[PDB]
Amino acid sequence: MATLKVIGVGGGGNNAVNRMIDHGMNNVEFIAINTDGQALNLSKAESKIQIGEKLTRGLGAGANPEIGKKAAEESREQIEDAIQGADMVFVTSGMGGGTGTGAAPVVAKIAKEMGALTVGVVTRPFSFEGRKRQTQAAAGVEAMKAAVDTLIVIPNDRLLDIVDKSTPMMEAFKEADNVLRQGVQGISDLIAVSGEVNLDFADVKTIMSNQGSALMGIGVSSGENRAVEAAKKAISSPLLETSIVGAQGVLMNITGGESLSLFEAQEAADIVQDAADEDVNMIFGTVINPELQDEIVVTVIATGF
Ligand SMILES: Nc1nc2c(ncn2[C@@H]2O[C@H](COP(=O)(O)OP(=O)(O)O)[C@@H](O)[C@H]2O)c(=O)[nH]1
Ligand code: BEF
Ligand SMILES: [K+]
Ligand SMILES: [Mn+2]
Repeated sequence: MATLKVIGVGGGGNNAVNRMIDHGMNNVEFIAINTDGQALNLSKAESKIQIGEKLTRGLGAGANPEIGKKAAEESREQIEDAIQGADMVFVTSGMGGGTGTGAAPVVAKIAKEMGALTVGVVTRPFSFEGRKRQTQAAAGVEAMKAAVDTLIVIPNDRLLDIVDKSTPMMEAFKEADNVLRQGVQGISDLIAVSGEVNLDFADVKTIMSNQGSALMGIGVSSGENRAVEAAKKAISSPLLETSIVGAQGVLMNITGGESLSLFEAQEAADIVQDAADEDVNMIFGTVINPELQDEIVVTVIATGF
């Protein structure tokens, strides 16, 4: 089977990896990468890589992205060996600081040059962190786009749209982690289960390779109108920079029980074509899971904007 690895780069990246291991997630290998040895010693990841020990002496990059870049380059062979064998690599990082901003594009490039399908999932900083953080982050975002196959960007300011005045900050951060966690889970399930209309990792590659911005979403629903509601959920995250409008390629999977109807499959497909507003390259699949009764799940991967 294809092997999927998730790499957290810098403090936010390593936080996401820890929170996803906590949630449980298997068939996925985790790798934590950082300059900061204090933070890295707390990582729950099976594979830990301290970069730039010489440059930083176990500290972080002190918000200098050039030091994160030089720290990754210096540790290229330890990064290659941790990646080796991966068919797909998800590189997650908070843009704007020193280590994620500088090192995450180098990790991505190493992954892509070793043959993995390479997906970045990165955050931009909150506005309240100031203009410079934001400018450094935008330079990181540009570097990541040049190095990955597909990029998903999560503006942290979007978390302010889904909290109330009391929502704990750690709960907000878990919501942003879901973008990555559901993407990865979605792909993992699409590879593992055999569908009636079967999708596989060759279809993932066709839709995601060398294709810029991406959306990855899962939607689940029941009852009346379940296929439309699940498909609208899959494509409508309030956390994303890139909405599905304009998508040129789509991978879409519908999973349901024995009651799944042809009519409802068509309805869900049309939701995604309409929101696309394009002459799309759609690869459609279907799985019948008899353990499902009233539930239907729609998975969507959209690219090509
Ligand atoms: N959503 C989220 N954003 C984070 C988290 N950790 C840090 N950030 C954000 O990520 C940016 C970089 O901070 P950090 O990863 O700690 O810097 P680094 O260790 O030098 O790479 C910050 O400016 C914050 O916007 C987190 O756990 N979740
Ligand atoms: F904390 Be990051 F390395 F600047
Ligand atoms: K499959
Ligand atoms: Mn740090």
